[PDB]
Amino acid sequence: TCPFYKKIPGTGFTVDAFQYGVVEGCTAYFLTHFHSDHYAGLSKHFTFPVYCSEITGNLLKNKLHVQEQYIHPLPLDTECIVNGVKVVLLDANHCPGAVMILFYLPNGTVILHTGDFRADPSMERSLLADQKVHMLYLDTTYCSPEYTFPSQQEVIRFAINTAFEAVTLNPHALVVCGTYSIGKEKVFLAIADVLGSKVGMSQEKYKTLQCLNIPEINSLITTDMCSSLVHLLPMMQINFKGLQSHLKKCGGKYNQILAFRPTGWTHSNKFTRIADVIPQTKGNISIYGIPYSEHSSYLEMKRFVQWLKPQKIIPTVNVGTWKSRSTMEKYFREWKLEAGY
Ligand code: NI
Repeated sequence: TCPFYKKIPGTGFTVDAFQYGVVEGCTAYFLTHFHSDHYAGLSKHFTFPVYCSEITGNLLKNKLHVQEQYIHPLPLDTECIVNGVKVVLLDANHCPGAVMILFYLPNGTVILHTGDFRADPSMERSLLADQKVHMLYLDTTYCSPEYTFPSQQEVIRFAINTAFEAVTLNPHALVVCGTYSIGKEKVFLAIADVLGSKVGMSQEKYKTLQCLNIPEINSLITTDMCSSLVHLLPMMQINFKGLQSHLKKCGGKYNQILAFRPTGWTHSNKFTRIADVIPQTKGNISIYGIPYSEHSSYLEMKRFVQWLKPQKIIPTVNVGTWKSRSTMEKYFREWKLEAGY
């Protein structure tokens, strides 16, 4: 059964609710982004209207085989009427094709559903600026002050400089980057660009990337692993055993691996600056964990909410325990008392 925080009151709409069977009273199913916890349940046999971004719709059609007649892509930053209700999709600064959804209810209530997002001050000048929001359905993944991490630009600077130094010292070094979903493509594209290489990967991953409307992508990626010195592998293979094994396969072309694991937050964030990050090493293999996040830090979240001044907050993440829920509700009240709304 579909939980309440996936339903939009006063509509026939649900958000990211594909794993509950036919939801009683739902006339349109919205999908915020192509991540498995959110799309769980979609397939070629789905026969209800799905509303999403263009990029999400490419992935539904080519990866899950959903039939074209049930895919309804909407442009961003554009007022659209869906089953008699005005909606707008906004960029969520999450993975490719990820959106927030603004719903303008027939009774005058305005609801923002963030999906998964990384709040940014640029959002304070979107179509959000133009009216009041009553209810906020909020990605609370990192809603606690211990969760700090650097900007995406500082992390990519660290990665490019690390990779370029290593391969200039040793032209026979291979760089490997882990992946298990869409998102974080800047990691591997930036390093390949500094090295003058395409990124090599499996056919299944090349197919996924070809659905993303990234400019000039044919110039940056390839399935010919032999011609590439940046390889993508599944995140589970980024360990000493899996990397030793991969290095065998390259036929003595390479004699060293430098590998990156873009994680979210890890507790090494509480003590160490990005400048100070060191790898784990074993022999001719080094593994860097880099804190590249596509979710808001605690401070980015707080700034967005204090700017928006919603009348009510509904968390969408960490809702399964009473301790989490009580912690989140305490921070929400702090933020409201500090800002005065
Ligand atoms: Ni996500």
